[PDB]
Amino acid sequence: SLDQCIVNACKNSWDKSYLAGTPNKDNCSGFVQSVAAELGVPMPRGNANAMVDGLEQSWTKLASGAEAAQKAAQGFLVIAGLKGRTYGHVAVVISGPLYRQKYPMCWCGSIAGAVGQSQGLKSVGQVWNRTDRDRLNYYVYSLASCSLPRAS
Repeated sequence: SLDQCIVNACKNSWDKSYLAGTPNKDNCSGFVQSVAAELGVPMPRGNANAMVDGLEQSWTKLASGAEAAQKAAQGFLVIAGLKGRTYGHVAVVISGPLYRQKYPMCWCGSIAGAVGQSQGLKSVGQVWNRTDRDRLNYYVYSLASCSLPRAS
């Protein structure tokens, strides 16, 4: 349950517009920027390719989709990302069962529409094409953004 703050940030960010006039549900990078902003996590600016460039330079990379879900379950912000020839994609990994015992659940927006959108119910292995889903990078932030359970 330690990823609840991240899930809450995803829910809140879904209907926000990080770039004015562009719903985050239709903008993968904007969606992640709004989630990170609520959590107080500094992020690289720009589109998905630019965000992945920045994370590659500064964040720890996890070994697997399984490890990504595990870190999310400990309250860490974990971003799945992959650069593209014309457009990349980024998503927030959350705790939950692994699709095909490999691919974690995620939240993400996308200009592509429904295929690239997930409100926690699609895995990264269904959002990304079969030829991409084993090529994903999983970046984890250096501290856990989520908090202690309620004291009372």
